[PDB]
Amino acid sequence: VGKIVAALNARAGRLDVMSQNPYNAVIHLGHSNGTVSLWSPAMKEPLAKILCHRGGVRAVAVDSTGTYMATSGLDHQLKIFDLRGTYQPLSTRTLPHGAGHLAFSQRGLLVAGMGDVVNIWAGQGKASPPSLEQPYLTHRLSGPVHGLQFCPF
Amino acid sequence: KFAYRFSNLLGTVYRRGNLNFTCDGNSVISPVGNRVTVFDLKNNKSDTLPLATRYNVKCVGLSPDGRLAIIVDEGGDALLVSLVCRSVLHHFHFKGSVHSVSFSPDGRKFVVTKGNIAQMYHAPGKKREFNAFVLDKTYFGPYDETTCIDWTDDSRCFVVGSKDMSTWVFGAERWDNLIYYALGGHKDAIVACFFESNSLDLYSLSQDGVLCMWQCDTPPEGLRLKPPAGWKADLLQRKVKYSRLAKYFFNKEGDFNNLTAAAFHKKSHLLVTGFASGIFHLHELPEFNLIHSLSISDQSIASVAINSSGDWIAFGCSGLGQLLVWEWQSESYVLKQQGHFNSMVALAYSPDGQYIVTGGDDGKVKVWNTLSGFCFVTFTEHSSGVTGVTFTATGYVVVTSSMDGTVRAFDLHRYRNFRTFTSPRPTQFSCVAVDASGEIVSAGAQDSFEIFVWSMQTGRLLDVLSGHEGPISGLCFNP
Amino acid sequence: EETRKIPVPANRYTPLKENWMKIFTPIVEHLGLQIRFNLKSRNVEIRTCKETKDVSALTKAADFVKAFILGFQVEDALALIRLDDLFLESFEITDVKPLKGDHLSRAIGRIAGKGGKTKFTIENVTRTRIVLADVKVHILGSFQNIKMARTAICNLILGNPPSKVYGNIRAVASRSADRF
Amino acid sequence: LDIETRKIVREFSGHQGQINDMAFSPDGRWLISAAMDCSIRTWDLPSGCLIDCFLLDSAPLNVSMSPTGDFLATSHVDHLGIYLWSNISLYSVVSLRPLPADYVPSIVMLPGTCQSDELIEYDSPEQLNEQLVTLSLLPESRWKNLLNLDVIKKKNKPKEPPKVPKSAPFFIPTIPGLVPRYAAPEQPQQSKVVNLGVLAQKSDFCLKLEEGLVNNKYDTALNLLKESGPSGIETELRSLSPDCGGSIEVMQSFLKMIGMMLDRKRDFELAQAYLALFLKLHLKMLPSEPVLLEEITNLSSQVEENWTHLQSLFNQSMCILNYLKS
Amino acid sequence: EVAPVSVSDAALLAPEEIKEKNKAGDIKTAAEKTATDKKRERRKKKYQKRMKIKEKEKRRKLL
Amino acid sequence: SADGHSILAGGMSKFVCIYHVREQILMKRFEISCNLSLDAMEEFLNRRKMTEFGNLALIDQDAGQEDGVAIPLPGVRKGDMSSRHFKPEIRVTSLRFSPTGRCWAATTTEGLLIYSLDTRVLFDPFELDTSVTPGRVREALRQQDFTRAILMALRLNESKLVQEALEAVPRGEIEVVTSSLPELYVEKVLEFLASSFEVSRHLEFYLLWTHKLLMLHGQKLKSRAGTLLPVIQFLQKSIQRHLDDLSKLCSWNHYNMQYALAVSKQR
Amino acid sequence: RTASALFAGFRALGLFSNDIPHVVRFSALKRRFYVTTCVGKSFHTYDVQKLSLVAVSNSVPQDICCMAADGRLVFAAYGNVFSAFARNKEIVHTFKGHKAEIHFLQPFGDHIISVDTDGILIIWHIYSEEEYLQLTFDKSVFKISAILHPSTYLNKILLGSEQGSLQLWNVKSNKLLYTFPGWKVGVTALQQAPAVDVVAIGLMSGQVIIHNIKFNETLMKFRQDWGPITSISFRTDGHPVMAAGSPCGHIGLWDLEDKKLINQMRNAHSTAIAGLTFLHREPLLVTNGADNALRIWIFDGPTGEGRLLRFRMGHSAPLTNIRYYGQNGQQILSASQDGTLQSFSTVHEKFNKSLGHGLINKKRVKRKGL
Repeated sequence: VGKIVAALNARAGRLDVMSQNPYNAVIHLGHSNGTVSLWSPAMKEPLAKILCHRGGVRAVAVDSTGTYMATSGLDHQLKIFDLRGTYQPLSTRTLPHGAGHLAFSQRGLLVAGMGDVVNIWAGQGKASPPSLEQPYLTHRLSGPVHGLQFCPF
Repeated sequence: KFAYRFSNLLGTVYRRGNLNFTCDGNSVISPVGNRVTVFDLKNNKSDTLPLATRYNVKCVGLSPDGRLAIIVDEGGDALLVSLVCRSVLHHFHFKGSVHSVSFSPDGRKFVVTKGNIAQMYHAPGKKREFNAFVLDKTYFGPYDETTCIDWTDDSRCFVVGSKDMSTWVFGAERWDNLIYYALGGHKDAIVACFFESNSLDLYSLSQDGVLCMWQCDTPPEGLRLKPPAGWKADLLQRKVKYSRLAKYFFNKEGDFNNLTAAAFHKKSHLLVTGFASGIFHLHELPEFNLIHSLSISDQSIASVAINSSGDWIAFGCSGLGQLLVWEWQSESYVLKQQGHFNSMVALAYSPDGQYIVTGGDDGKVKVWNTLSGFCFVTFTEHSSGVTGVTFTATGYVVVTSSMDGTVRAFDLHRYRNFRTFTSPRPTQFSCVAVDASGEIVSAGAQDSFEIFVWSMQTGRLLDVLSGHEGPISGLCFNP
Repeated sequence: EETRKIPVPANRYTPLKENWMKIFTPIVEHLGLQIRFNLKSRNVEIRTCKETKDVSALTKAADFVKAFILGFQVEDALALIRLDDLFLESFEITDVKPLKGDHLSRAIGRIAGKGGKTKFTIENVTRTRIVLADVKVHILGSFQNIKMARTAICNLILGNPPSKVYGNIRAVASRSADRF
Repeated sequence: LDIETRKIVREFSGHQGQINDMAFSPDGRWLISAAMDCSIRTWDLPSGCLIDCFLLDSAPLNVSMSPTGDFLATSHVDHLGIYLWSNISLYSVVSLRPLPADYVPSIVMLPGTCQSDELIEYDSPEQLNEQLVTLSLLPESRWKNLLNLDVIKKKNKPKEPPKVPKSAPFFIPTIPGLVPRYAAPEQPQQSKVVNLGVLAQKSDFCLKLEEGLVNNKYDTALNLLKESGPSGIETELRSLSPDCGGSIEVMQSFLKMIGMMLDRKRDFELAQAYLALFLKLHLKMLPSEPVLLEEITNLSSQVEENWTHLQSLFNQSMCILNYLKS
Repeated sequence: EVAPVSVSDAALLAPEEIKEKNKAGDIKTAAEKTATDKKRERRKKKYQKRMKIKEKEKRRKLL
Repeated sequence: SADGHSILAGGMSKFVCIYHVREQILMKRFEISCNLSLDAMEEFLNRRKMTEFGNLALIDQDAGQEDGVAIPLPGVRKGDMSSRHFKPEIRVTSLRFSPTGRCWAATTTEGLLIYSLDTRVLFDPFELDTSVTPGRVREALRQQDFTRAILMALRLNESKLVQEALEAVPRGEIEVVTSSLPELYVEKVLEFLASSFEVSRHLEFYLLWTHKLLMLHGQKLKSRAGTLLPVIQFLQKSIQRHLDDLSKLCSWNHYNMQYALAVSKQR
Repeated sequence: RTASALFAGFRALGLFSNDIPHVVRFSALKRRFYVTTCVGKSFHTYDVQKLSLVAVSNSVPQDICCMAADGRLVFAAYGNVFSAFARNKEIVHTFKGHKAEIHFLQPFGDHIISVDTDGILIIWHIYSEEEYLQLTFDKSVFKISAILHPSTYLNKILLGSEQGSLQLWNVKSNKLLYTFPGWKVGVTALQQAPAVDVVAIGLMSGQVIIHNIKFNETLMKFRQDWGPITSISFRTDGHPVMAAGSPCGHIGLWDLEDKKLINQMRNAHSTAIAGLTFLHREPLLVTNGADNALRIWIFDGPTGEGRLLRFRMGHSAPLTNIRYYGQNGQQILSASQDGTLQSFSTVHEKFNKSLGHGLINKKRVKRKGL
């Protein structure tokens, strides 16, 4: 139509980490507090706040099915959350460098971009989150990573 | 015949960079755009160093002994200079932009923070080589750009603040109990971070305005060197914890005043903090007691420094280029100068050659003393910009023309604006000329295209000269 | 383990009991010393222990407890612990001039002033704390301030009218802290 | 030779081979010549003597000096590159010494690796002669503002006083100062509660004056007076008063100090400035005590005879210069 | 502005401002005033009234 | 310039040009600043910063304008609200030369620049000869032949030699040296004395020197007063400086003591 | 003590290459190759991507005679002492204990092998600087003229002699494994072929011999009549091409598959070829010489015709006149016997420029080239 339906004040300072859930259609916001806020255009207040990190969160990504949530923070921890009513961290792993960006494919693979190096974690995915025990593929870029996305098909 | 050399750069006292006091504490080192000036408060003197650079100076680091200094521009070019001989010793080129440079108190090492890393180099030696500095070690901790450096008094460990809302403490040598450690607890950029007199106890300051206390269970002498291993072992064969006690807010809730500069004196346990509103606060740290606070200017306070003794605190304001040295105990100024950038448009000499009058677009008329290097009187009667200034031939009288439509005369005996000349028709003046006798004052206009001539003693309009077509370029009386 | 005991007069017994928490608190937690108040001997006892980490704490503990007995208020005396530079200086009034009876009484009156204004005025300008115990005067502050007060007190005793004493001290007390 | 006057001004000899090239320093005070004897010689034009000579492995073909003077560039007979030599006089102080004309450099310098009546310099004495009046070169601010201290200092204070919280405690840390006005602060684990007569009661300046009258020597007192600033000077002179605890005997020693300074006729402006500050402070008390008046009688005689001689010389010089202007 | 030394010393006020002076520069008592001086003061006082009346009338006409 | 033999010109450049007026040539070019953080400093802009779509200066412009404080306004040439404020163009706004003649000043975008006479810049002897050397100067000083030593040291223009020559002369022989001194060297000696008063401890020695030369040669210098204005003014201001503060202090002592010496009588 | 009082040497300007051959070095943390060339008493490092200077080393008292590189460090020899350079700028380790000049340096893991003039071969641990092993060879019988460590060989080095014999040695066991009778001409170059057991041997007569050292057979032979074999390199980009240099400045390209001469590059350098190396898995050849030139050749044209891709060049003849140009002083004008005028910058070599040759009828030069 070409009209602005909603304009919401997050009241959390600068906003730089954002993602959506394709299944849920809600918007995820990362903050320096370590909390992620769920937003919808109808409400003037966030749907929910989830504390995920002991420091500031810099990346967030969710799967296509809407079941799992992947976040990374300044505490050098990679976290996987179950969004289906439980909101508990299923897996935890400490990283040497910091994962600036995260992404999910349609088959459940997770890629983290740390500096100039990308790492992909693979799991069976049959009603299970990706396995953070050992990465699937690695690659070194010419420069530091500034964006990641999987081609759809 | 024409043998002249540059002597000093008047009109500017601070453009950008960090302020520093010398080792003895009597003089202050200030970056002025391209160059560096030392102000000797002890002897009331200003001296611009002969060295010049390609770009504006961003970082100035002083060796503890007071002999050496490192001056780095925005582009990354660095100069090693001797303060005693006032000559540039050597050149160097850091690959990337450096946020700050700091010498260890012992004087054998120094740290350069650039990009996301901090590089530790040895101090320059007596030996002369093509490469000035030998790189020793590199640390790659933070997510984002590093900002500030501080050293422990024992020179065993150092701390670096970063843009990634965390502070990283590293060791000068590989300590088995401490290789590196990270501290969070902030929701904004780190501006400054300090150490105690004889401990690893530290403070962290955020751009939001939060001060955080951190404590370790290990005394500085508790640091122990790592067990030897690798290839040294083959030759010979032939952790600490941190806790947060306190968190303090420099602002009331609902107020957003960004902390822009901070400085801390260890022996007196004194913190001085300057904010974006142009105010600064003094505190005594372990109990956090506000001594007194001042408002300096409307612009933000860019850099803050304190001398070794702790009496004097230096403030720089980049908005108007203001330099201010403040004695907290005597609650008085020892130095306070201000000069706007690119404002200067006018010049004249006193008949003796002893004083200089200058006018600017800002509208202030400033008289400087050539020997001292400081302006000693400023007149603010003019509202708009000053177009031209001049001196009378005999007396200590200065005549000024402005876009206000006024020509004003000032005396140096009583410091008052005794005479003002204006046209019967509203016009703005571009230049002024006075007779050698001094009885005649003349001015020219942008638009009325005619010269107005007034009597000095009478103060009335003698005559209007017409005949020119177009604006008047300039006027001058035959001597 | 070594100890020192200092006396307390009967006129300071009740403030010592009113404030015994306030004096007890810092010594045990900060200076790590064990204290007892002996009822029979009327003395305050301070000792070291295994938890005592520094040796200078014993000296500062004595000065802290001593000053309160002199009539100094509690955190004013507590400053002696956190600041080393402070001293307190003690003299009787008869040292400067031998005065007997009414002349001695008039000397005390000049020092305090009508309503204590004179003593309070020197307190503000010379940047010190003063108590007046009969023929005995006690002053607390920093070294340049201690000398500044004692001269002002000295001139008052030996017959100078208060007006000139105010004038001379304020002029010289301005130029203590400029530092060159 | 001089171009304007067409006459020979200097003659230089000592090369043992054909000269290949010559160059001048930017100021023109140094002549550098390269010869086939593999030596480069530097000549000082104002004195006309050889000051530097160093040997090379290969003969230098060309020599050139930088316009800024930082580097010297040379080329050699068979080499393919240009070699730079840094002039160390810019980054360090060097004392020129006259080398003998018939000098051969034994040591060779590799090109690319980093590693008398003749001389011209003079040092002025402290005093040319005893009767000749001399002034010291202390900074102007230390002594010119002694008579105007009070008005200057209040202008330094801000228009709006600092905001001081009421909840702030009474005691704050203290910074003692650049110079110790009092010699001794305390007599490691000693007590800080002490009776009177233990701490110092006399300024280090005051102590020297008492010793000064005994031996008629005041130089030590004169030295402490000349580092402390105008704020420090006013305190010491004010503290000299009997009300401030300085004996009347001590002022006599101070007055003999001033008479001693005018007798030597050195440090003339300090003697005038110090005496003037003393006169302002204690002029009311001065006439009463007869001991001080006889010192003033001698001081008044000395100042009038000194000033009249200089004031006359100043006045005749100025009137002639004004006459030339008209 | 702030400096540790002062350039020029002055009262900041012209001496006539502290103490106003007459045109002649001298003051005379009524007893010592002569005949001509009394006539002169009568002349100027009448002169002041005359021109003042003209100014009041001119202001009235403008109003 | 004060003598008028040279002219200085400046404008939209980093260079100040000094021309000889009679020969109509450029004597010298001075580089006011070498800062490359100011616009228009170099004739050819760097090829490195070019891309396909140009140098893209607006991005760096906005990075500069992130300073805040005000808001940029379109079309303002100068000021805080000017778009081109972080990197102002280089300009020599004004030039002036001291009436004294030992320095000159310029108002530029960098600030106020002062250039002063320095002996180290150029070696400018007057009348050289093979006999003229400091060794002969010190020799003539040793044989007490003061006039010849002073003259030959004046033929050199090194200030330390004439300083040593003048300070070696004892008092009482000053008038003989002044009388023996010819007319041409009088201006040189006056210029050296004027330079000396600033940095010499021996004020009244040089005051006696100046008094003698003036009192002998004033009538002759009056005829040639027009060409000597830059020198005389110089000398005057130096002789002024010390004088004034002495006139402030000694009198403040003198009369005051007499007032006390008055009171001692009245009781 | 110092010969001068007013002056001291700082640096050299305009020099890029000398007789000492270049080395090609790969780097860790940076997927790029670097080439290091000796320049008098120092050495320079350039990226091979664009021939841009990245570092300049500190000076050493004597002229560098031999150089080696092992990725982590750069080894340089001067006189009878050789040192190790870290960060391409400064020395961290020096090794003393040789009484004669060193001509050969072989990096061997954490150890370094140095060969003297008289015939002493000593293995040194780099960090501890101690001497692991000392071996001597009779100068009359066996004078070492070439050294090679074959790939995938455990503690084995190959030694060549001027007499013409070859000896295979094991450093760990300190015994002579085998002696190759070889050929009577004498060995001048040893190079590892792109095979597990195959090496290339150059001879003084101009003959290149491809030999298998395990079973002692000669696969093929090539001969050039231009003098001794200076250097040999192998192309590994999927084309079997071998290049051999000559003191005349010519380079011969030989096809290993068909055992024939592909093409010859004549006057690649005016002076003798010092070192030539094919970049790994690349169709690029890196050559330097005594004419102060470092050049890159690309074999991408039809019929394998090499063409000049990049070069960093200075004056190739002794200088005649040099003069400072400009009052700023950042450039010097220089003239040489090669008939060219050039300007050398005193702040950075990126501002160096050449004014060309002296030529009448410039328009004819456009048509035919120089």
